[PDB]
Amino acid sequence: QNNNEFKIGNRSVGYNHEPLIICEIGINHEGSLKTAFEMVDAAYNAGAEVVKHQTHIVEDEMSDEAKQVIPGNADVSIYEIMERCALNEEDEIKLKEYVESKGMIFISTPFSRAAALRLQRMDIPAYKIGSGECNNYPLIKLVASFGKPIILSTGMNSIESIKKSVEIIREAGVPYALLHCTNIYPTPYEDVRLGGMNDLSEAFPDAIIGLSDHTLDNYACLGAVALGGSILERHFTDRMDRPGPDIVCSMNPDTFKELKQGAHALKLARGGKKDTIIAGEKPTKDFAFASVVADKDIKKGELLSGDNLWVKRPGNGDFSVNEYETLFGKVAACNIRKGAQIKKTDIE
Amino acid sequence: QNNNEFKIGNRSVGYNHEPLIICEIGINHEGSLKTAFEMVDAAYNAGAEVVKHQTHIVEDEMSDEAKQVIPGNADVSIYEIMERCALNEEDEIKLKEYVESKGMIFISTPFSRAAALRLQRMDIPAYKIGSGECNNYPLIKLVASFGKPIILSTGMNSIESIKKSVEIIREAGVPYALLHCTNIYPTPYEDVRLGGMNDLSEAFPDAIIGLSDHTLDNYACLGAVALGGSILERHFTDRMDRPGPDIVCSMNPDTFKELKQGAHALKLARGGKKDTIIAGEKPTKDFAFASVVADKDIKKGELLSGDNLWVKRPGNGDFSVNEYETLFGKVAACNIRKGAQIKKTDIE
Ligand SMILES: [Mn+2]
Ligand SMILES: [Mn+2]
Repeated sequence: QNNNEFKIGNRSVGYNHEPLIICEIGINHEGSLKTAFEMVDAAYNAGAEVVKHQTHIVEDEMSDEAKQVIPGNADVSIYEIMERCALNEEDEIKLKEYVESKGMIFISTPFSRAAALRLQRMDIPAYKIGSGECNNYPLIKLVASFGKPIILSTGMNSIESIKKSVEIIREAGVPYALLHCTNIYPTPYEDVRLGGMNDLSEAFPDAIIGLSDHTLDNYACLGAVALGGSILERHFTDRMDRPGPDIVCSMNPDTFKELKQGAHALKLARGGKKDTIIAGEKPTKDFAFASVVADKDIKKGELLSGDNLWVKRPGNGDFSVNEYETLFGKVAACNIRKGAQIKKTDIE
Repeated sequence: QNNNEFKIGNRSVGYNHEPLIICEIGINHEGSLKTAFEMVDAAYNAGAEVVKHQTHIVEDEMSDEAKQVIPGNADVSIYEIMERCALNEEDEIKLKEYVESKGMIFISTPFSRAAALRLQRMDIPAYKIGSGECNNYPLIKLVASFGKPIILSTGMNSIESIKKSVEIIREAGVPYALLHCTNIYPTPYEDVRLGGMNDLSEAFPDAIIGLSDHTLDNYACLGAVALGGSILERHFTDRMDRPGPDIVCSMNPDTFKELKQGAHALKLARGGKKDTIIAGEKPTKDFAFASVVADKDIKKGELLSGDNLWVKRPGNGDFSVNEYETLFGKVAACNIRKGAQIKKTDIE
């Protein structure tokens, strides 16, 4: 598709690089640092390159009205969920060091101004902005002024609303990625609309394109890689029997490994051009292509025609099936045996 | 992508229909009708809709030169392989009835004029033309005059060489499909070039598009579905420990089931548009979007500014984050408490 790219630390991202899978532990640790470490361990052992957290500072993230609104995948207020799962600054700093001590990249999604400022102090290599904040222009202006690349999910937002955020990002001069997304825990296959990735790349040609996903399996993400996706995102848990509203659509070590393997295979198979010559096909072309042969015993002097000529494998004959009709009208320079390949010396 | 379509018997094929998986037993039965039936049974029990055979009449398919050429995946001449695996007319008729007795569709790839005529007598619902015969124009003219839809693989052929075959097909007035393909047993991921499907659809807008595959797994085909493929083809065997040159890249009942499941999921997830409104996202939009709030206690009379205003979740406030800046300059109609959502009655 394109040659756009940028780096998250020492990791290059873009169409011409290996797709990057972001393992979002998010709020899956339910506020326990111990659980968070067990999930970081599972990600590390599964071969993850990036672990993504969610930075929640409830007071700066939402007003009192949030204590009265229930999310689609929960039974209590969003305020109660975030307050229950939120890690204080101290613990989050410990989580970042822990992930890095494992040789992995740590990034986190900020949901507020205070969160963004905390992450800037921690000096993360890139900032993720969720679909909920894709239209929070003032917050995006703040994050872009940090000087690091931005990864923006675009669920729940139209191309036009997104253009305002991208304009702000360009103005700041930092590279960015746009992840197509559908924000429903979980998301049915029918609502995915992988075509959205194309719409985004067409509208924003300088953007790295990817997919953030909330379906129950790897199919959507694998399709995203086939279409040209460079960044894949799925919630991640060490085991499926963990409690939590996001566990339902989370991938686990086993499913992460499958996704990584499939993404690699599709990275290799995607794109390319129809007319490209594949050397490995040579031996097949040599025996599978047809050559012109006598379909009847032809006496010297007789004229060749579509009545006494036909075509058969292999393709080493003097005349290819492509020249079949050009032999019509020619005269046999000698007797031609039925079934024999017509050779140049066979025509006067 | 498009609304092109046609029927293979009572089965509709096209972008707006469920992708069709063709199970190619081909020469996997090694010339044994008993083995062929065991493979047909395995396909049936796995849920296959179509079983594809290969019709070999060695004398009309190749000249004596073929007894001296070895294919890439074999150690003996192509003539010896075909002669060893070929089913006579009697047995092939029995195979067709057997497949149909199982409620499945039977089609077969012809490799010669004699093969095409035999299949016409059997009256198959559609004709498959392999990549080896994609450039065999005289043979294609013969098959097109039969009046049934044609499925043409295009491996080893450039867009220009393919246009000659398509012209012949249109001239005959029958619907057709173009399958991208790479003819190497097996095919590495890197040689797949899924982009070839796009090239084909762009060049031939009236063609149903699909993929014929020879890789070691389902990844290539799943990627093809994500891109818009309507027909998938893989060699098929009842078990992987069967002898034969094509068994290496064949799928088996278990892998067929996985492909069918994935193709279904990707049929649902592919395409669509970014701007489409997903009803299921409503509850998320209501709590995730931000509203304007007082960032400072504002005394009546004071002017609102980016210094004493900010934005926070949820999205039920009188002023959305989109209107943040429009409040700059307004005058507080009364005292505004820090953290409170700015309401219409809050400004004079
Ligand atoms: Mn998510
Ligand atoms: Mn094949």
